[PDB]
Amino acid sequence: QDADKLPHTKVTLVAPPQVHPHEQATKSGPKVVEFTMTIEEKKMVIDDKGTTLQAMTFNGSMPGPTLVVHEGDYVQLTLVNPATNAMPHNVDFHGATGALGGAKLTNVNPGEQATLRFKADRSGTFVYHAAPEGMVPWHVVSGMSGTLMVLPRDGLKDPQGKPLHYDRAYTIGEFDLYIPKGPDGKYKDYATLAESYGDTVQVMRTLTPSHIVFNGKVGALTGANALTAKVGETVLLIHSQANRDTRPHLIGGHGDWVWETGKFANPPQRDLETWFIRGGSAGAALYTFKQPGVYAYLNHNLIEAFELGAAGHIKVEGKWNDDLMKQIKAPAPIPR
Amino acid sequence: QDADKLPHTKVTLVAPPQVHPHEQATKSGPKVVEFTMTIEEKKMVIDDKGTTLQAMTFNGSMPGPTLVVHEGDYVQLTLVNPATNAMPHNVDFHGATGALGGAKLTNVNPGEQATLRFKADRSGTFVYHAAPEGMVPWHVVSGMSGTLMVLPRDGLKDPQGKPLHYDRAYTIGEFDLYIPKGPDGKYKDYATLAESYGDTVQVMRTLTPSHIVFNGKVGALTGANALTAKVGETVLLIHSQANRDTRPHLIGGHGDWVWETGKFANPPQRDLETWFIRGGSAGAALYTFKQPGVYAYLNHNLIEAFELGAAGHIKVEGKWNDDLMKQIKAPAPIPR
Amino acid sequence: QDADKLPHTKVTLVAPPQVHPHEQATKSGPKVVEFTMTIEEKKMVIDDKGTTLQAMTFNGSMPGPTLVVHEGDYVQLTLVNPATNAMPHNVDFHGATGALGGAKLTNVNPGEQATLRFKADRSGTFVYHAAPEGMVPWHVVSGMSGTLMVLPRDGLKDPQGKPLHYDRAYTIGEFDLYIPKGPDGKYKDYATLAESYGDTVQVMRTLTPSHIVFNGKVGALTGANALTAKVGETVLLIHSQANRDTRPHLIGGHGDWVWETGKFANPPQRDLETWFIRGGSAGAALYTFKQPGVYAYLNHNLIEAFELGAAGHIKVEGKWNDDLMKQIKAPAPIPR
Ligand SMILES: [Zn+2]
Ligand SMILES: [Zn+2]
Ligand SMILES: [Zn+2]
Ligand SMILES: [Zn+2]
Ligand SMILES: [Zn+2]
Ligand SMILES: [Zn+2]
Ligand SMILES: [Zn+2]
Ligand SMILES: [Zn+2]
Ligand SMILES: [Zn+2]
Repeated sequence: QDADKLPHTKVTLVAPPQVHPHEQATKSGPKVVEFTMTIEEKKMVIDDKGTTLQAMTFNGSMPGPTLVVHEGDYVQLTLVNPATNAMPHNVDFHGATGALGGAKLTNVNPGEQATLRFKADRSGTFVYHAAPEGMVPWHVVSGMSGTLMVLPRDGLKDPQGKPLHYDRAYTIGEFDLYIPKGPDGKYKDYATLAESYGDTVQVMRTLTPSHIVFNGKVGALTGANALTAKVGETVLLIHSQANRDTRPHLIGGHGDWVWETGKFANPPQRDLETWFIRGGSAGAALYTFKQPGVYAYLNHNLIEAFELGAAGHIKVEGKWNDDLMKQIKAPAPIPR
Repeated sequence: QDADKLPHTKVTLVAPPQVHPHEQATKSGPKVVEFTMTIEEKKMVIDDKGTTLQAMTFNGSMPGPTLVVHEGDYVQLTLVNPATNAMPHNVDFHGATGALGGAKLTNVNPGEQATLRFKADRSGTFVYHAAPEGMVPWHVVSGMSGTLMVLPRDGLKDPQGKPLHYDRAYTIGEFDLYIPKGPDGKYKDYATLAESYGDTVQVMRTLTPSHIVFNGKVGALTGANALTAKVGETVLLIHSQANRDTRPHLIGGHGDWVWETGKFANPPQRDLETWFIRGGSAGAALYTFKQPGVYAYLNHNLIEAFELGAAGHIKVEGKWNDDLMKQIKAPAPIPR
Repeated sequence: QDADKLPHTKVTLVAPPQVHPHEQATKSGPKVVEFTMTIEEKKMVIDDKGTTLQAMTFNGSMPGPTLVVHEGDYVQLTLVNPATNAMPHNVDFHGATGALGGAKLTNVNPGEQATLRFKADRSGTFVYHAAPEGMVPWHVVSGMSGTLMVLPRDGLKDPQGKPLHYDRAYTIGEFDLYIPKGPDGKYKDYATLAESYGDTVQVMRTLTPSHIVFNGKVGALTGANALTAKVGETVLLIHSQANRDTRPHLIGGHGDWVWETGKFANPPQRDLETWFIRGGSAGAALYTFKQPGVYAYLNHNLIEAFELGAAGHIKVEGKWNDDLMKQIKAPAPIPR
């Protein structure tokens, strides 16, 4: 079909880690699916000792919201760069074909907006990210990425073609941050975004992040903001990393079905302990909970997880199953 | 089946790089398979210039021993933390479901033991490692990991379902070490384990290991301690890395059949030159030797292998095959 | 067949990024395919601010040329080390079986040559690299690697066994470089190759490259030296990394069919955004261009690409397709 002859629909985005309401399998034919995002540059507190980032975001969040369409839909995005921002921006969709992912067609200075349409002709989770000429890595590592999910029109399938469902989807964006320090050994705090640029590029070139965070801060997905589920529920965990490799793992769980390269026309792998998201990609895992409790979902470079920030929690309600795991003898003195 | 109604069997563990005797395909029904491991904290010499590590081990070795069961068995582990140790420990099995892999059910202070049972309901090689609250990466990088192998009850299979066998299994645990240096540029030697903690965490956060070793020391699997095989024999090479990515390679060989993500319900890949073990996982490769000689088995970041320690040897007996490789002209002067 | 009873053919190599003329599917039976390469040590300018590398090359280029054979052929290489070089060299073929990949049979001092034959019995892209005893990583990171491609005799196939073709092949070798700096913060320039050794090894052990380049220099595959193609053409992109992981990506394109582990008896994955080449391997991707313009082909650690050098261009001729991507509204003032 010709996109100019198709019906249009408008989607209201939601903030991560939620994903906007959508169908899995659908009876709908292809549509032009309209979205809007507004860029917001802002200073953000990223850890528990007051460190700040001169951040750059789509729609005020790290990651930007997840956009969901079905294969054969057209994505039509209006990208807005308000006059209160300092820098030019654009967007590169890995799900799109041509013009550097759309980056060449979406160059917006502060005070400007643009609208891009592209055919979502390949199923999968795909990164989108800013890519302004001459300062591409800086905008990405400062927060400008998220995920486009293009579902098969018949929903997700296992390697034999059997249907797979999820009850809840969550989106996790992992961000390798490069916060400079001064000669006093303290992280720098900058009054403006432009002031932070040359110091940050120097840290970037060391390839050693100061922090690695989920969803914008150490501990973002913990406490009141933990992910939630129940025994018997199947969750889809979408994981994006626009710049650097990561290795997701659910402590005390598994990836039941995982597309680590994130492309749903390929058969998934089952029973994974840890999977691998290549820098510059998004992947997806399904898991059905069988035990209650508080799980950790983390990057299994455990230094990156526990020392630098790349870890969250999932609080799961339900009945403990002693067939799967039982404490036979609690900790007690060693017999002599 | 209900584990409380099943027969029990006890396994005697052996030290790496060997793997305790086991069946591949079996006619046995499911069992409760009992194991015991005793934690040993100890100072270890890890290189040829006298550098020491304040190490932490399962059963006195790096890696801990490999535990082998079949899918549908229950693993029942007694974990002992003698009063001669300084730190609390526990164990997280990636092969297990619930309670942070069993970590929440196995918290043993010095002087204590505990017994955990879990269903091994997924086939594959899976990491196990210590994970005490608040100091998880330190115990892992100090030596506390090994592998659980859960074999399919019908043995290993290729992508078309044809049977695959091994004649010998070897287990290789690769350890990224973070040994601090003092202001004199020498590696530090500590009188106690606790003394080493804060200096080590600082090195860990740089994400740059001082050493990367197989099986506890530079050169551990060389000389008298080389792996061995013969032409015509098929070996299974189990490779674990609980914290950091690695890329195994057999110089002058291949991975005939490789499960790089380590999960036997997925079809393996064939003819690999180099495979990839995600940090936080164990994988497995089969190879049938066709040429005699001394092979190297290494991490193919060659700096990590040759400069930092991530390399071993395999000495293979048998008849040279000129059909596979022949020296046509030995080194000699260039003609003019 | 017995190689001594087969017909011989001689191939004239070409310089990267081209690949010598070859058939995909062939009616030919197996042959002994003869090649010659001459080692050249030379100082090379690797960036736009005059930094030099004391380099080591096969046939004067980084990477060495790509050698193409079909499965069941024998590769017969004459390796020449002229008396104008300073160091001993050899070659390790990951496509070969035995004698450390051929390294033990090809030890050539300056003034010597040797000839090696091996059976190419496994299909795929395979790294070859120098591996002289005691200085293996130094020769590799200084430039001594390239690719052997062993095509299936029936050409490339998709996961269902349907034929796949390419119209043009390009070879990209990615090199992590370790250029020392002096106490003045400037990169060192050395008068001889041997002078550079101890300083370079120290940088290598930090695991942080100073530069990461395609094909021997920052910008090597840009400007007049950009790759080229047309809409409707299918290209094969061969990517080698002998020492360190990389994550190839085509901006505004995809990997239509990708063998990321590089072994053609395994089914490829489709629709990839970014793929993963393990250090010590070569992989291959097919893409059919659908839009004209200048694409970037890069390592999607964007710091590694844009700050350190791991990026090239592909200039593609043809007709823009608004069905795939259209600018609906060009950048303009935000409405109030
Ligand atoms: Zn319309
Ligand atoms: Zn459900
Ligand atoms: Zn990108
Ligand atoms: Zn019992
Ligand atoms: Zn055998
Ligand atoms: Zn773990
Ligand atoms: Zn002949
Ligand atoms: Zn064509
Ligand atoms: Zn090699």
